[PDB]
Amino acid sequence: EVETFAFQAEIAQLMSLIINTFYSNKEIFLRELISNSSDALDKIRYESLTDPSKLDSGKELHINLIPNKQDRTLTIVDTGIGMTKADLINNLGTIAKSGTKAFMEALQAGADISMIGQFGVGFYSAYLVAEKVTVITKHNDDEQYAWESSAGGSFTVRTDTGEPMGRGTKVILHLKEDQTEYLEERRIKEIVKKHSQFIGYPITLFVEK
Ligand SMILES: Brc1cnc(-n2cccn2)nc1
Repeated sequence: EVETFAFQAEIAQLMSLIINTFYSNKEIFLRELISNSSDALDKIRYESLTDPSKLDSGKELHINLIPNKQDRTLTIVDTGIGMTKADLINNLGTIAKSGTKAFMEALQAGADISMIGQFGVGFYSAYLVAEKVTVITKHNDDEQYAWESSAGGSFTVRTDTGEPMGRGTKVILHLKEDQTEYLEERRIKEIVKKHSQFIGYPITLFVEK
């Protein structure tokens, strides 16, 4: 069963802006997504200090980077707190509404896209390089869900039936045909050693057969 939703008007506008604006420094998407995953890991770690049973769904706190040249996908896997169905449908869009509006005022005030994470909406920078984004997430207090959107004002949420994750978030970037450089090993190594050397968790780059 798949439910389709509409993006709240403001982030429907931000996403079209990101997709349609000619902007060459597209590599900052990896910094933001890794930065988001690091925030997700910080959250589950802080909760475990007052409740070690929260790590029963997995103790390893790390981030994995998985390119796939055949499928033309770059997957980012963290073992952070994960996300609930209310997070994917309402809660985050409500916290982001002010950041989206503020980010768009700043874009006219001279600021460029690279500062998107400063407004707490850096996840949508994925659409700089991805035509479709699929998110598999698992929170301690919810089932496993699958989130997907190809921009255009709508997204879908369904109960995932594939391989269980235990706990964490998996962001699958179905890359644009001209953005395949982000599937190359030395390119990903450069972005991580230029944008995210000071992340407090291991960042493993899965290299291909
Ligand atoms: Br899936 C998914 C959906 N929305 C978001 N955000 C909204 C504002 C900031 N992040 N993150 C992940």
